[PDB]
Amino acid sequence: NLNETGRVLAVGDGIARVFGLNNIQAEELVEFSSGVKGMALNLEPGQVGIVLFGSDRLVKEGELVKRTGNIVDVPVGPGLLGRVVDALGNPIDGKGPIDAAGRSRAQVKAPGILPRRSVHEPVQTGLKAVDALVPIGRGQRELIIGDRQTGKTAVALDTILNQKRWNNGSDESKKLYCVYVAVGQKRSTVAQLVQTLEQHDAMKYSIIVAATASEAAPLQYLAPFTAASIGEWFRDNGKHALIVYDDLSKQAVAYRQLSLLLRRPPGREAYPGDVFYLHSRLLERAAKLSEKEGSGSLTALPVIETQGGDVSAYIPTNVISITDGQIFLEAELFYKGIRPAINVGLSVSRVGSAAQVKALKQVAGSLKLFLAQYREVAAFAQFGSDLDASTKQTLVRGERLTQLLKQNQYSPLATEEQVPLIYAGVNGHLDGIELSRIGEFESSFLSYLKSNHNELLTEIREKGELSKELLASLKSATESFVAT
Amino acid sequence: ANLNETGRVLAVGDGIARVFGLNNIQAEELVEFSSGVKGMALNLEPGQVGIVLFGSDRLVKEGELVKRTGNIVDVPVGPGLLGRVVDALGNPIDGKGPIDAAGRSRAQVKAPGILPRRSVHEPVQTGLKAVDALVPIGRGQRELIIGDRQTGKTAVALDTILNQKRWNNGSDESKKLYCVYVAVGQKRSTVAQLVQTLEQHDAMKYSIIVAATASEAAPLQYLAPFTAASIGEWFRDNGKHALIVYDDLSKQAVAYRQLSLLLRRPPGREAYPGDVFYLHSRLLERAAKLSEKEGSGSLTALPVIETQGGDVSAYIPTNVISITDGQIFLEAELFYKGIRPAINVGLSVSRVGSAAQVKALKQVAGSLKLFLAQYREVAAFAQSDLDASTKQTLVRGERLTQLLKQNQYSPLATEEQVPLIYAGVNGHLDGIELSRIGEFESSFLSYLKSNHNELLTEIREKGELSKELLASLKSATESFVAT
Amino acid sequence: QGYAAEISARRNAMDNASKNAGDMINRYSILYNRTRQAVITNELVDTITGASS
Amino acid sequence: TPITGKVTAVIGAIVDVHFEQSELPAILNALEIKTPQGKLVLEVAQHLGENTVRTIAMDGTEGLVRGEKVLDTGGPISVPVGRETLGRIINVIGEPIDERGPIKSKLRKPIHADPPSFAEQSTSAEILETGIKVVDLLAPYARGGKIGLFGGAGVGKTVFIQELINNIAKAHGGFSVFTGVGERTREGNDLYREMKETGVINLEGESKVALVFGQMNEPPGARARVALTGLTIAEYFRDEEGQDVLLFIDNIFRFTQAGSEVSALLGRIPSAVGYQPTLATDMGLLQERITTTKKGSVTSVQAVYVPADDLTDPAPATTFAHLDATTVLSRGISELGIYPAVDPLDSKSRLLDAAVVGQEHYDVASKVQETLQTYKSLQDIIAILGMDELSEQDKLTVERARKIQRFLSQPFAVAEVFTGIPGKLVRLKDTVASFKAVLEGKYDNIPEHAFYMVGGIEDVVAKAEKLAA
Ligand SMILES: Nc1ncnc2c1ncn2[C@@H]1O[C@H](COP(=O)(O)OP(=O)(O)NP(=O)(O)O)[C@@H](O)[C@H]1O
Ligand SMILES: Nc1ncnc2c1ncn2[C@@H]1O[C@H](COP(=O)(O)OP(=O)(O)NP(=O)(O)O)[C@@H](O)[C@H]1O
Ligand SMILES: Nc1ncnc2c1ncn2[C@@H]1O[C@H](COP(=O)(O)OP(=O)(O)NP(=O)(O)O)[C@@H](O)[C@H]1O
Ligand SMILES: [Mg+2]
Ligand SMILES: [Mg+2]
Ligand SMILES: [Mg+2]
Repeated sequence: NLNETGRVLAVGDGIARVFGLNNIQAEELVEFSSGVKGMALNLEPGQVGIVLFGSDRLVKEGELVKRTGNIVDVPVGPGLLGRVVDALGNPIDGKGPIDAAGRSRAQVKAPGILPRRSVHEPVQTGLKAVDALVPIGRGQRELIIGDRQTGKTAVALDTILNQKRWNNGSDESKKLYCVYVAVGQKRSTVAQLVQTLEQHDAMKYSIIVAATASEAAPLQYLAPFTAASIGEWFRDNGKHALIVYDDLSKQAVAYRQLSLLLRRPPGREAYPGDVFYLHSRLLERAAKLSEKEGSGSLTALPVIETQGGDVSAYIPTNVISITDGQIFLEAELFYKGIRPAINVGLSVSRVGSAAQVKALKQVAGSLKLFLAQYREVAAFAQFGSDLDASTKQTLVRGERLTQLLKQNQYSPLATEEQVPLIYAGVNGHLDGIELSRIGEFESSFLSYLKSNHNELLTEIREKGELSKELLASLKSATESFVAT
Repeated sequence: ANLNETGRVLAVGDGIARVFGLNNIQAEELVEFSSGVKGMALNLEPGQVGIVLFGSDRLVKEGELVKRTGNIVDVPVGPGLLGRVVDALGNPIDGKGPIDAAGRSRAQVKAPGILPRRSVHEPVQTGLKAVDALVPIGRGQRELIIGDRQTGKTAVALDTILNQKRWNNGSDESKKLYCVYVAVGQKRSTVAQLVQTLEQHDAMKYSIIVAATASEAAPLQYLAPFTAASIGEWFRDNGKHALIVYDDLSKQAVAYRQLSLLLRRPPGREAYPGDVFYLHSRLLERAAKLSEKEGSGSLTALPVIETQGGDVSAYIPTNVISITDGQIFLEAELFYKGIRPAINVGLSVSRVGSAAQVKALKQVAGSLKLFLAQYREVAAFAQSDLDASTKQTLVRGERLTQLLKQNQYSPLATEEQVPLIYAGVNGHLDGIELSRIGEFESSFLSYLKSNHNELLTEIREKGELSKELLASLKSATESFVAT
Repeated sequence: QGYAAEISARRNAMDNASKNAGDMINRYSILYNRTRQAVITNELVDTITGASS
Repeated sequence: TPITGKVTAVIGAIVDVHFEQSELPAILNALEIKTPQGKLVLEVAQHLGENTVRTIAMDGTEGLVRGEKVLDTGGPISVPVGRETLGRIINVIGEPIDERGPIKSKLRKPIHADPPSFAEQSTSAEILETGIKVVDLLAPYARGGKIGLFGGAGVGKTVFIQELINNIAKAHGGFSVFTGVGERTREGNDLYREMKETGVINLEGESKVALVFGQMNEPPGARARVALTGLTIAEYFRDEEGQDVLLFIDNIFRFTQAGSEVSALLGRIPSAVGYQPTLATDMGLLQERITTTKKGSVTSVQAVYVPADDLTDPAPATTFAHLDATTVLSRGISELGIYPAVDPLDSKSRLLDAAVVGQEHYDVASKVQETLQTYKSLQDIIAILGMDELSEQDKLTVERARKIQRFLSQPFAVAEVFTGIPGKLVRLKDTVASFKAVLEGKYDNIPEHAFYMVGGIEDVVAKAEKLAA
């Protein structure tokens, strides 16, 4: 009876060719006699190609292989909140069992053409540049892309942190549950991150799913998909979850390893022919669901690594064509003092001003285009050229608006804090202030409004819009502060 | 029909014979085919052995007999090879008859480990003004000669082998430096003409030529340097000192990639196989200076690499740069200008030489190295001001530049070098016309040879300068200038 | 006179600009050719790897 | 009463061995072959089926015959651990290669071990002062952290690593392990002598450092493993003796390179640029072991060869994520004579954070980088059109950047033979105050060359006043 069990014919590099198993489903889980788990990907006539989820030091030719009867799944539910698990959802933080409300498979269809509603609800990142220039919606998929060491994680992380403002309220639909996926990162690095999440009282609404550098390639491959299903519980049950795939560059590399060792004839740069589908089906699972489905949402921030600013590389090109917009980080900007190092020219959020707070939309009238006019203007300055009333006036303001968008790490701002500063920037009120003093203008203008004009902020945090009365009230409150 | 000492060819093609049998064969064992051509057992499998041919594929046919040797690829070594020219397998090709060998080392031999070695302290005096003052070579060292094509790479190796005429004539054994020239992928005509020069200068009597020329089976080119290494090693292993020149490794690595591709090894960077670094590293590791306990023998290697359009960033160049203890880089820009040796100062370094360079040169070339790496810098920034202070340094720079031009086949003894450097660094040439510096040299030599011969004698014997002797050259120079 | 002085400076300025601009062109062309050759090799490797199976 | 099999295939470093009956040796197990020299040790890499295993050999396979007798050792390659390794030089297979006889250790642990788990991680942020300006100011190293020195050929990795051994190992108090991977046998020798002559190793007293060598003269099997040997020794000290281990490796690139020489022979379809498909997972299994756990800490310095000066090459590219600080040495800089050839803009640390180094240090570091970046942004305009085409603002930022750049150079003690100047070690606070002052435009009236190859600010003034006369 070689139907439910088989025998290892050959074993190496985390791959096992197994005789028998004549009833096994494709993509079904298997236990080896030695303990180590694995996944059947190749149902060939003579044998079965199986990729292992552990070390192959303990598999031996002839060793028995048992079916599970199960396509790879994971534990899901609110029980995961505040925990750290592996690709298969085994708890790795050493805090005991996972409290599971059920089990989703690893590979799920995306919600189709029908069960959706257009994105319209802000994910507030607390990042002045993102929220103003590339605002992100519930159900949206925004790509964070850049070379190593450019602040890619730092952009996802400030966002996760910033959800503190609603996650401590009783209101559910306002809450945003965070799922962060470490793929190919070293363990000490993931440790250091949860150590931050704890310190900002942010772990309690986060789930960490991590398959790190040392782990078997199929674990790294699988981790984003399982993390997805974990996020989908929230989406499926009328809540909101944000998921961060950090990073898909590394996931594809793993997927290539599987394929090459399984001896699936490779494609471009040795990747599988369907390496685009790998990601495309994953990121299609992030969505805003329809009313008939309880309006829940999953929002994806996948991270991608480039080499030497080559956005034109193979896997970068794929994912850019998958997502709904990109945040582009540049080392050249990082070192000019611009942090987050966001390239405004290249950065977009296709959802646009449909998922941006109306107040912030109002104050950021033409700000993204304005900055384009600024960098066009500052291009002609290099020519050692003296300018006129129109060209000096704009060069001056853009240089200040740039500086205004600089932001420290782990320090996300509230919209009621953001709206004023932008208003002060775009409406001329900063144009005659020394550039080295724009940082000090921030916390001083904030301090000033918190005491004296605290009715102004409450009106913004609760009405989310700007009536002509608020605009006049703000106009005066700023002019007032300009002369201290 | 013995199938243990003997096999039948199954198939032959792409430089590989596939043979059935040879059951008792060793890995890397040499074989002999019906036709007389030889081969190496490279890979042994069930049912067949893959053999790399040391000749044309023509010479092997399916069905033919193949004979064991019971010999891992090896060569005749010893002192009887001095004055001979052999091929990669050690076959005599100068037409001078059977090679008088003391024995037979393997082609692949492991390099001495951490312990049997000692720091370089003895110099290989090239007789080249530029080299010996700036990038000095120690006995046991590996220094790389590298530059574009037609840039005098060979001339630096050659004038080194020539320069040993001085010591290999005397009795003193420890100071004798036997030479091994390895021609790999070069034209036959060139090598023959080169050997002509080595005889013309008598130098042939202490050197050994190993050649795998341009039209020879790739694996014979891949092998050459290694067997040449074996031969060079006999002197190291027995207490003497040998110099080995690999002209050039670039062509060897090319020969090597050929086999690898024909063998179906995955191509990598520039289509070279993954182990092309190992190819070179195992070789140059055999150049060593041995400890007291092992006779104190030294093998010195001068690999030649050919860059393309001066790009030192290429895969193979950086590989060999990362194996050697420095490189003398020869700039095509200087070579065309007339500045020969065309040493680029900034890009050249010896990593171990200083502690082995004769102390006499060391003193008179006070910061000469760091200086010429900076005159060259201020020179390009000169072409905004006719400045005063930097203007005199530029004249110093140009006089030292013109002073380091040297003819081919004209190597000088250390005692001739020291005063020449003294006259430049200490500014005795700054009053002289640019176009007269070459004439100054041999006239300044004439003067030292027929008057102040007593200073010249001293330098040779000491290897130093005393405070007394320093003030002696001071006077000698200044008198000459005004006449 | 200032005019005359400027035209003769602008000339000498452009003369070195052209000299450096032209010297850079040589180093970049050299880089180009490496990168061209490298693109042919790497595409050829993918195609050879693909056929290998 | 053991288990034997016969050699069925030899291809370079790969030996296929067949076993007669019911028990095949586990993957990673060491096997042995009698030679008239000693033993050739093989490691089981995979199971081919039909009772054959494929092994990587640990030494040259010259002379091996089909059908030769192979003996299972019943375990992986083992190495001497514990205090008994200090002052000895060790093989990849845990043999003494210093002619000082047996390394009589009490235990002999396997070189393959699972990396420390997630809960066993111990995250911290203490600055490891190096006394080297660029690092201390711009990319400070972390205690118990991992540190990579990236470099092309002959740009200064090893000298950098020798400087840190010289600067840090001497007075550390904990043990060190130096692993030579695929580098010059000569350099090994050179270092051995240094350890004796500085007293880190005493042949007849106490020793502070263990030595493990697998240089570029050994076969790929030896080079592919030698880092695990050095690593296993370091892990004992960290885990069992609770020590703060210093683990220097030069050069870690060579571990990956070696892996790729056998990869094809193990019958894997090659990945991008000819490398093994297992590149990153092989790197993880080694790299994730070199870590600080709860039981003890491991500060590590690792050289990283960058092939064909290409930083995007899979090998070095993959390594970056594994390091807490990277210092990237750049050929371009080295050819300007600026040593150490650190790229002050492409080197990075975790600890350049206003909380760890304090606001002032951070601020100086930022303004320095800004200034260096402006200059870089202009290199091309400066190159073609020269200094005269710049706005007087930039003219100033460039002139200052050019000083800072030189000020980032430092005579290393170990590089004395190439500078001609005695080495300088500069202290962090003295570094921070010095650059802060150059930023504050208090030294602009001073020539550039005064900033080149000196220590802290007091030597700049010194060189300036000397170069007046
Ligand atoms: N807004 C900011 N201001 C100042 N520093 C920052 C900011 N954001 C991030 N950084 C720092 O920049 C460095 C790199 O940011 P990080 O978020 O690690 O980018 P990354 O893309 O994850 N790098 P890697 O993961 O190695 O590819 C870290 O030292 C951060 O602390
Ligand atoms: N110091 C010198 N002065 C003048 N001519 C020289 C000098 N040295 C070498 N040459 C000549 O310049 C030519 C090229 O130099 P050569 O020594 O062949 O360098 P190479 O780099 O080996 N060239 P190739 O082997 O063809 O790539 C030869 O004809 C030499 O004889
Ligand atoms: N701190 C320094 N100061 C001055 N020169 C240096 C310094 N470090 C390295 N160099 C120069 O660079 C040469 C080689 O440096 P080295 O430390 O061997 O770099 P490497 O990258 O380890 N060598 P390789 O293994 O060939 O890549 C030395 O011989 C010096 O000429
Ligand atoms: Mg990151
Ligand atoms: Mg030549
Ligand atoms: Mg080195």
